[PDB]
This record gives sequence, structure tokens and C-alpha cells, in this order.
Amino acid sequence: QVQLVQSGAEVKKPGSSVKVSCRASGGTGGTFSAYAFTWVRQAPGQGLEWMGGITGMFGTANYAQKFQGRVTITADELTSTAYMELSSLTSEDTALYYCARGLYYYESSLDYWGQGTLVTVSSASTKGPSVFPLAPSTAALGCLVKDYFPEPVTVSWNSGALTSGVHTFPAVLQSSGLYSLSSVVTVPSSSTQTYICNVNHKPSNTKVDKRVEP
Amino acid sequence: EIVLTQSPGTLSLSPGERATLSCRASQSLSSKYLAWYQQKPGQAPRLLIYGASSRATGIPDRFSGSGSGTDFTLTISRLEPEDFAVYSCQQYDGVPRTFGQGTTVEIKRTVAAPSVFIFPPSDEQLKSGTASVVCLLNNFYPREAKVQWKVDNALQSGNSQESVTEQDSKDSTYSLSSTLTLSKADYEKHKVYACEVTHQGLSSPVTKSFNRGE
Repeated sequence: QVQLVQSGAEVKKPGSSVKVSCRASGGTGGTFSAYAFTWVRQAPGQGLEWMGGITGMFGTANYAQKFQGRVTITADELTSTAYMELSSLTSEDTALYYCARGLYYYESSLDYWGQGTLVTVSSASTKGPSVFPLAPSTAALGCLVKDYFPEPVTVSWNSGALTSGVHTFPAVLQSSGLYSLSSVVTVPSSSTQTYICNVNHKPSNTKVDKRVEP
Repeated sequence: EIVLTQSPGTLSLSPGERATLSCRASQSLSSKYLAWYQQKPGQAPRLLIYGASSRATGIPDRFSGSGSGTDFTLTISRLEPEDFAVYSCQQYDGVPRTFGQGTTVEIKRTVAAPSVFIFPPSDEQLKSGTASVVCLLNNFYPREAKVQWKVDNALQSGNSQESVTEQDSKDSTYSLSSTLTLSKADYEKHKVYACEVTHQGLSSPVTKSFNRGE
């Protein structure tokens, strides 16, 4: 009943390199240099993608053409840590990165997975959001969380009171390299009512409560 | 290299139905060396089938796998609410150990035409040199929807980005938000801003619009 745990999310600039570590939590893991370790990534909106693997005992590595020479998988017997290093990072590397292994020293069915390490590549810098209202004109309204970095942000409505009819959409990468996001709510046309969304970007310690008036 | 292709792209079924997923191999593949995975939202991938037909430990009996040669299938006898997720097939016979593009199992329901709303830019964002008009498609099904930005009956492109929510847990619906982003200089050289929406639930395409000085 092995369980894998991965290191935390990392924000990198183009041209840099990153190293992600996979470990086993508890005493469920056995010898790390014993099993074959596989790394796969998942670009946004795309399907799973095999990057490469490492044989358990002899540690012979195999990579996919699209990453040849760009990636190094490794495993530390002494610390019981599996690593993946990807250099020359490109904005096309922004994706979820998974660690996996099977039961034997040779590659096979991936029985165990980590919860994923998100690696975001943006030449941007930590930047709090600007919140603009989406004024009403049943009715709809919301808040626009524009040009922030990096994810995520939390949107409430009337400090958590209003929670019905609400849709907070997933963020979107614009050319500018910053995150833009929308949060809406549908309300009775006959309302009188006063609405405010509460945006919070943790990195930048930004707390924003903008009202929406027609 | 062995290429896997999965079918269908999206599988729309109801709770309780049987689901049949397909994985096609570019060349003959011994039964062994084909595994299936489950990607529940926000979670790590999970092994269901290895060796093409062998259930993995702790896997409910309603998952099964068969197939030989190029054609392999995953069967979910009776769909449970927690079975609506993304399934991927993986080959580990040779290298590279390729994946399929994934097949999305979604909850099927009655056609629901969207409610279309359009929001003009905030007069505050206009104090900055930028303007963002937001089109929102609310509570529709199926997910297929085309949103066309028409600035004075001119089809835009490259200047809009859109996001789609998950299939809602309660009403099994989708919602979509599109953002057309211009500069105040250009924004102020046009009069009509329209969101043209086409959805199988609509007799005809719907167009929501406003004029700049409204």
C-alpha cells in the first residue's frame, strides 16, 4: 500500500531548470533504488505524456524523444527520494508533473502515483490582481480578476454569505503571461441588493472587496 | 514507436449505464503491456487494469478489460456517480511507453440551452489603457458551444480567451466565460460589441450585444 508524495509547486523563468523530488510517506515504501521510477506530465487540456523511466537496480534510463537531453530522472537510495530534473524550461513546460512506479525494477503498470507537482514557467513576477466589476444589465453579474500572477486566487461573495448561482471560472493565461479570471453569480432581476466579491491573492497579500452596481 | 488512440473523445452516459471505452494500438500488442488509469478531478491517476484484463488490487469488480491485437477495451458494467472521470490507456511493451489521449466520461442529461450575458468594461479599467468585454454562457448542455466575438460585425480572433467550468455536481451543466481584451484606443474606435453564441439547444444562434456609449 505504497503512497507517493511530491514536492511543492514551482514557478520558474524560461531557460532555467527545475528538479522535482518524489518520496514515499510513512514506512510503506521499500528500497528506492530497487524499483523503476516513471515520470509523466500533463500539459493543460492535454493527455498524459510519458517522459521517461529509470530501471530499478541498474538505474538505466530511457527518455522520450521530445525531452532527449533535457530531462534527468534519478533516485537516491540513501534518502529514498526519486528526482526529475528538466532544464531549458519553455512556456510549453507549464504542466502537472507526476511521479510513479510499479512493483519491480523493470518498467510496467504504474501502480502508485503522487498527487502531482505543478511547474509554471512564466517570465512574469508575483503581481497582485486588479479587480473590475461586471455590472448587471433573472440577471447576472460578477467580478473580473485580471492580470495576476501566480495562481491561485479565492473569490467569495458578500463575505461567503452569497453562494447560490455562483460560478468562479478557471484562470486563463494571456499572452502577457499573467492570470485572468472571472467569478459570476445569477440573481433575481428584482434586486435593491448590494453585491461585493472578495478576492484574495495570497502571494501578494492582496485583499480586494469590490462592489457591483448597475 | 507504438501509438495509442482512444475512443470516444467524450463519452456521455447516465448513472447506472454500462460504459465501453476503446484503446487502439498502431501495431499488434500482446494482451499484457496495456494498462488503464483513472483521473478523477484534482486527484492523482489511479491504476484500474494491468495486463489488459487483470483488475488491480482494491479495484471494484465493475471495471473489466479485454482485447487482443490492436483493439483493447475498458468496460464499466454499471456506472456509479464516482466513475465519471477521465480514463487513459498506456502501453508498456516497448519504449517509449505511450499513453492514449484520454476519454472523458461525463454525465448525460437533457439538452439545456445557455443563458447568454454580456458585460461592458468597467469605467475603472477604462481609466487604465485597457478594455475587457466578458461574454458568459450559463448552465448549458452539452458542453459543445461556439462563442464568436463580433466587433462591428468583424469576427475577432487571437484577442479572446474562454474558460469552461466542470460539469456541475447537481444539475450536470456547464458554464462558459469568454473575455475579449482590447486597448482603450482601439476599443473606442468601434461601436457595437456582440457575443454570438451557437448551441445545439438553440433554435438559432443567439447574439448579445451593447454599444460602446450605452
